[PDB]
Amino acid sequence: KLGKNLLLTLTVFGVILGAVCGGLLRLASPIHPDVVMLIAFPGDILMRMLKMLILPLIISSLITGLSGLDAKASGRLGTRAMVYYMSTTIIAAVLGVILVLAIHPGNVSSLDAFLDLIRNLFPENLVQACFQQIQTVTKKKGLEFKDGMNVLGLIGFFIAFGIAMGKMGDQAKLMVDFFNILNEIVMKLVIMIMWYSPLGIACLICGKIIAIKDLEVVARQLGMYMVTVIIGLIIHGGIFLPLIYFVVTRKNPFSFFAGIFQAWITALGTASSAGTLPVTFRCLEENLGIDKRVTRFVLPVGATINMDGTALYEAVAAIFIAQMNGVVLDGGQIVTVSLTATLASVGAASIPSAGLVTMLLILTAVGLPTEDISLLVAVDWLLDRMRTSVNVVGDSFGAGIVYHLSKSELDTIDS
Amino acid sequence: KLGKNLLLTLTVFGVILGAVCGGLLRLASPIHPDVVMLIAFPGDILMRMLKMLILPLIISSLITGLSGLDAKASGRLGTRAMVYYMSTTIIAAVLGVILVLAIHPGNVSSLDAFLDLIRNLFPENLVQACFQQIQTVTKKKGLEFKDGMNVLGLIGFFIAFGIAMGKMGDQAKLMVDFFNILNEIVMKLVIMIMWYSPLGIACLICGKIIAIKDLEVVARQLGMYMVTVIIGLIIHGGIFLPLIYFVVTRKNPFSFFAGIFQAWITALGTASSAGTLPVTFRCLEENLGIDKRVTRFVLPVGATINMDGTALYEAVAAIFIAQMNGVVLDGGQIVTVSLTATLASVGAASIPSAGLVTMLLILTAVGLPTEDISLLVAVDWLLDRMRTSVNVVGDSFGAGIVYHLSKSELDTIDS
Amino acid sequence: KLGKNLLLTLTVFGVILGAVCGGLLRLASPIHPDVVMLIAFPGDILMRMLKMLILPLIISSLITGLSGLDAKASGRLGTRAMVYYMSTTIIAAVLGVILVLAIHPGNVSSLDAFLDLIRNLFPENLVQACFQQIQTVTKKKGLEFKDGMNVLGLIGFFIAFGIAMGKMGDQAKLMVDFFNILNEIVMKLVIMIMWYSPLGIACLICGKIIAIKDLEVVARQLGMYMVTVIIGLIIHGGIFLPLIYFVVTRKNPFSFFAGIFQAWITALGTASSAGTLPVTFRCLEENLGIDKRVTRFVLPVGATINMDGTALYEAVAAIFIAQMNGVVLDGGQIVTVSLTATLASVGAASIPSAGLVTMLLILTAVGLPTEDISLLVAVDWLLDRMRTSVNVVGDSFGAGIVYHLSKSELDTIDS
Ligand SMILES: CCCCCCCCCCCCCCCCCC(=O)OC[C@H](COP(=O)(O)O)OC(=O)CCCCCCCCCCCCCCCCC
Ligand SMILES: CCCCCCCCCCCCCCCCCC(=O)OC[C@H](COP(=O)(O)O)OC(=O)CCCCCCCCCCCCCCCCC
Ligand SMILES: CCCCCCCCCCCCCCCCCC(=O)OC[C@H](COP(=O)(O)O)OC(=O)CCCCCCCCCCCCCCCCC
Ligand SMILES: COc1ccc2[nH]c(=O)c([C@H](c3nnnn3CCc3ccccc3)N3CCN(C4CCCCC4)CC3)cc2c1
Ligand SMILES: COc1ccc2[nH]c(=O)c([C@H](c3nnnn3CCc3ccccc3)N3CCN(C4CCCCC4)CC3)cc2c1
Ligand SMILES: COc1ccc2[nH]c(=O)c([C@H](c3nnnn3CCc3ccccc3)N3CCN(C4CCCCC4)CC3)cc2c1
Ligand SMILES: CC(C)CCC[C@@H](C)[C@H]1CC[C@H]2[C@@H]3CC=C4C[C@@H](O)CC[C@]4(C)[C@H]3CC[C@]12C
Ligand SMILES: CC(C)CCC[C@@H](C)[C@H]1CC[C@H]2[C@@H]3CC=C4C[C@@H](O)CC[C@]4(C)[C@H]3CC[C@]12C
Ligand SMILES: CC(C)CCC[C@@H](C)[C@H]1CC[C@H]2[C@@H]3CC=C4C[C@@H](O)CC[C@]4(C)[C@H]3CC[C@]12C
Repeated sequence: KLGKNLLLTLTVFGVILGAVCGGLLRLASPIHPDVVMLIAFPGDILMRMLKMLILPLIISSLITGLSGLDAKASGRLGTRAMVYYMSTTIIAAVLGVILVLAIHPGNVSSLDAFLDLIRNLFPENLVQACFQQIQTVTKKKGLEFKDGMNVLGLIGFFIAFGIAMGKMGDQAKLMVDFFNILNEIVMKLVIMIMWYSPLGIACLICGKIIAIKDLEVVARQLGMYMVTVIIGLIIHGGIFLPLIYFVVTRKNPFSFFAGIFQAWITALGTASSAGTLPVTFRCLEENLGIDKRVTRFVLPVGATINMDGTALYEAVAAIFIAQMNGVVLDGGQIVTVSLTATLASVGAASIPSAGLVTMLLILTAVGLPTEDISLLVAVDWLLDRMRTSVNVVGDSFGAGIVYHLSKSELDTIDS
Repeated sequence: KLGKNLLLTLTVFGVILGAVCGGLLRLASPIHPDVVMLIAFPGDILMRMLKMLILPLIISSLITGLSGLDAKASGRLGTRAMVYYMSTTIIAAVLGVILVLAIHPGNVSSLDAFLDLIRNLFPENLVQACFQQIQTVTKKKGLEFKDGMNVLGLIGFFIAFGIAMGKMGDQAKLMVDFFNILNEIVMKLVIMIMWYSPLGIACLICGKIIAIKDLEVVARQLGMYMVTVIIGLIIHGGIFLPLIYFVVTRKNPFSFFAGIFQAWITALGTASSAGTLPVTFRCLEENLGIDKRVTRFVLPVGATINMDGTALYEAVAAIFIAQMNGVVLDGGQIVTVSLTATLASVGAASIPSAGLVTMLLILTAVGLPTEDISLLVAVDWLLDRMRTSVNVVGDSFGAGIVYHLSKSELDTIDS
Repeated sequence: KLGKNLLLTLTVFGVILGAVCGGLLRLASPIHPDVVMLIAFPGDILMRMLKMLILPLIISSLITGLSGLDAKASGRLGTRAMVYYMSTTIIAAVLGVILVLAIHPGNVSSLDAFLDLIRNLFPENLVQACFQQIQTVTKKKGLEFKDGMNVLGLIGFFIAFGIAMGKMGDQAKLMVDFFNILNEIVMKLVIMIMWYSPLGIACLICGKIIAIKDLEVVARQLGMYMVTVIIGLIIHGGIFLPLIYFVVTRKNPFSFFAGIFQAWITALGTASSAGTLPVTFRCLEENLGIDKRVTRFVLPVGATINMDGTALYEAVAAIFIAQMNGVVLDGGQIVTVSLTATLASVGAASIPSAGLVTMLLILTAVGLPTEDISLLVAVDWLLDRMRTSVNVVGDSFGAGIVYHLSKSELDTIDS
């Protein structure tokens, strides 16, 4: 383990170097602010270089993922799996938003805000939604343009685009190959910047540690943040999933919880939703007698497009950062956070600590200071390893639920 | 006819429901204006959702239509048909603009305005012409940017694009198939919104009926509007087409008018330029002895890209709406209306009442309030059925004129 | 030569007509300024019509040129030729900028300007870099948006795009053919406007001659400009290339200079880097005994993507025009001029006087008045014919240098 996972070693060296350089330069002096910005400048280069690559990334991944990979699944298993997967993620995101508003760390009318949301959902002109959002000002009222991206309009129009390409069928094969080429090129350009990343994260940690003005209250609210995400994760993966199992299936949930309770240990141990599939296959198809005809369809897709924990942690860590810089949020933006939590949970998957890459979608959707993500990155070496456990549990309970809903269908397709 | 044409029944129910809800709520009270906007809100959603789909619609239809469908017609019949078709539409649009300025319902220098037009025709930067127009302000003068789309610059550049793709030939077959795929996808997404449409048109009729402040003067100017479009249609389809026949052909026009005078009845009866082709083929190739070698080329394309009536009605109903809200127009915009009347007549064709879809190109070109189109939609159940008659007559007279211009060419290609 | 090169004859007639019309109308009267703008208006139409075609031209030429034409050259000859070609052009551009700042014709902090440059190099949102640049204003400081294109961000991102398409290999053949089609279409649309060009250049010469307010001081600084570019060309093609030859090769440079000294005469005579290849092949492969295995790779590509003279003349004629209208330039823009001199030298090649087409990239990168290029176009009939000589010499010295660096490689690939 000395030379393997070279990027992990480099990020550890970067965080350690940035922490000790902060510990030197904070005890150095009251610093001139422009040399502080000059020191934090590689972090700003990393943030601007990564926000460069969410416009072709959304556009390419939405049309590669939707049309071309929904192509003729099982007629009932596909829609049941998709209903469960877009149900539990939305429920987890609403639970995360409710918890981070209730605990409250980090210490126009509402009807016009929700009309503002519905107006921003359907964009007027397309190129005037790649960089400008419509908002409502006072005097009567009028509607003008604030800066910042409009993520909801693009995701709405391109979801309608991908679905309308799926129903054309075999005629459109000069387009899905084009967008697969575009997605592969954009992903290689993301790999380049993620190889550059640790020198950016070191300077950003230094820039957020030197100019922080207090070394205690930030640690207090960070501990409060970790308390919030732990309590949200345990209330979801303890109450909300076995209740959904018990309402529909009318079976005892702990008897299902036994085999996943032995798989859950290595799920915590390896922190990957992709690493635990050879374990959970031997767990699920043997310890509970689940049919082979449904697990090969509902588990490997469930390890990718269904991660409740990376919705909970993401939608809590957005409104934490909003409640650090004083920017209170209204109902025209809480729905944006709770929807792009769903639309940013399904993207970045199958890897340890992928919540610190797909956060940059939400941190530009709601219109927030993007350059404060480093106060997350020091406290995620303990947080991801239990988040992946709920990512595993949310796939296993769906593998139970779809199988109990379609046992009759499997038996009538037998004979 | 009870269940057939389901969208027509739903639009009738929507207009009737919106009219009776206006007749209730106007006699209800002086209404608070924000609940009036809340009631009219689905109409605003329909308008913004339809202005979402004119940027890929123009871009896709211009390059699907030009390069790929001009591919090797007859060498003389094609250019003669195109000269006649882009002649009579421009003449009809100028006649409509002149009539609606003369009757005048709805009760910077000019040289700098025309320089402003020529500057907006050739756009400086392409992405700064999808959402911003260049205008000239006072103090010396200077040139700055007003908001609103620039339709003329995009239509100019993409017409040059489609023509420059037509002259490349067989090399570019990885592009025209791409844009055919894009056009089919955008047309299916238009079909979705036109299925949503009647619930939008009902709420927009309610929002324009409640806040109208007078129930008599608007009906007076609407009757004046119907008078203007009827007088323009009769002066065009009575004088201007037989004069063009009589100058070139030196033949009596009523003898040509006999067979189209019996086809004209079912042309008024069915209100479609596509429904009258099996009638007008039996009329034209038999009652006048027109050659089969030219009618199969000049009639079915003439039923699509040559509709003088949907230029006249369109270019009158734009400057009516401009003269309702007081916005007087100058020569930097009258040319925009009279040119996009031509470039919006050739697009939306072969259907009853297609002038209430392609109006939204002109209503965003000239920079007008788009949300007042519903005062057209109550008075078009009587206006379209005679407009399609002139659409038929404008194809039949061209079928006569091109045949008389190329009778010698047909006889010398015989032997 | 009476009817051949018809565009050259038309440009000569246009320049002569514009000069004599200036010589009449300057001795006519103090002119009203708006009819002066009306006379100069076709030149403004030509400038806006040509700035229309640098956004698809950069995007198409960068991905046609990079991926698809670097495909498996020689493993060492390719990188040695590319190192020499991107070395001498950058050295020539820095020498040109230094000379035009030193002679000085035409009579925020710097650290924040260079941070502004690094911020504009990596663009935040892509569509907000096709028309808007980020700049830093005072009060603390803040960062806002000035108008004007951002050329460096697009060239950076699309260079990374073309390189990341080159490493994918055979999978992406539905993209490079698409962008070859786009490049051919955009080049035909450039051919159309270059056929329109002389009527534009005549009116622009009239508009810059009538409103010039002095007939002597402009000629004095134009003579100073010609002095600057001649002195820069002679110091480069006399000192800097034989020094680079003599440091590495340790051979006498005049013995190499003999055969190119007889080729140099017809290089001055025909003013084309494409016309002198049959001469320089017989010169180089015979008079110096250079191997056939390297000249067929390093000469015909060197006649296209390596022109030091069209970097020197270009990067001097940009900062001349900046120093005519008083607009002094700082270090946030001098790097932009000296980099887009390199990235605009490699594009427009193999033709007499191609520096008056690719100038319009730099004249919109630095944010300058584009409509003053005509004071170049009267004094380039004497300047291009010696510029092409240095274009030839810069290829011949590289053909010597790469051959001496790889003589051992050629001998070990022999046996
Ligand atoms: C640094 C920047 C980071 C930004 C992160 C962006 C990541 C992507 C965010 C966008 C999310 C969507 C991308 C596409 C899905 C992931 C890509 C993928 O590989 O999928 C694998 C997966 C196929 O798996 P594979 O075969 O293993 O590739 O794709 C799917 O089958 C599911 C795709 C779902 C698409 C998202 C749906 C969200 C909206 C839910 C509503 C659905 C329509 C409702 C209609 C109205 C009611 C009738
Ligand atoms: C809700 C939004 C509604 C917006 C409505 C937009 C509808 C399209 C508006 C844009 C109009 C152009 C679209 C393309 C034509 C219609 C599409 C089509 O199906 O065509 C069928 C037709 C082929 O018929 P088919 O074979 O039955 O499909 O296409 C044509 O052959 C004619 C295309 C004409 C294109 C418009 C020309 C207008 C400019 C006239 C000047 C011509 C060049 C002059 C050069 C300078 C002088 C030398
Ligand atoms: C009116 C508007 C005028 C505007 C003028 C724009 C003209 C193009 C300007 C953009 C210049 C780039 C265009 C592409 C090259 C010319 C096109 C062409 O035909 O090439 C022929 C040539 C192939 O020749 P052929 O086979 O005869 O076509 O292409 C090449 O092989 C060289 C292409 C070089 C591309 C430019 C490189 C400049 C950046 C240098 C850094 C390189 C990466 C460093 C990586 C970091 C360090 C590891
Ligand atoms: C769909 O949109 C998104 C959004 C955010 C994203 N974040 C990411 O990390 C990645 C990821 C990556 N990117 N950078 N490094 N890795 C891995 C580390 C590594 C790279 C090279 C050598 C050794 C280790 N790739 C690169 C390669 N992976 C491999 C997949 C199996 C397990 C790890 C290796 C996956 C995909 C994709 C991604 C896609
Ligand atoms: C080129 O750019 C444009 C601009 C404006 C446009 N307006 C439109 O109406 C349409 C039209 C449509 N769209 N929505 N409904 N229809 C028909 C009603 C219907 C639909 C489904 C079931 C029963 C009835 N389509 C849909 C299908 N048509 C069919 C064509 C033969 C006659 C009617 C049916 C034509 C094309 C295209 C169009 C294209
Ligand atoms: C890569 O980006 C760029 C940037 C700036 C550019 N400037 C240009 O001049 C051209 C050039 C052109 N364009 N217009 N005229 N020519 C030639 C004059 C001519 C045309 C027709 C008949 C007789 C003479 N073409 C057109 C055709 N050439 C031919 C090539 C061999 C020598 C001359 C003829 C070259 C390419 C391309 C170009 C590409
Ligand atoms: C928010 C910005 C700074 C991105 C976060 C930067 C760092 C911390 C992120 C970006 C990409 C991530 C890496 C992506 C891939 C792997 C391979 C896996 O086997 C171990 C984790 C590891 C090594 C991740 C560790 C954390 C990581 C290096
Ligand atoms: C003004 C805006 C809202 C667009 C107009 C909305 C409604 C009235 C328009 C849009 C599309 C139109 C329909 C398009 C297609 C058909 C099929 C035809 O056989 C009967 C008419 C009918 C059913 C049209 C009726 C009017 C229509 C429904
Ligand atoms: C600043 C704008 C107007 C560009 C300059 C306009 C004129 C002077 C430019 C544009 C294109 C140029 C031409 C491009 C091609 C050729 C063919 C070559 O065998 C002789 C030179 C000649 C004829 C060039 C002469 C100068 C030229 C005509």
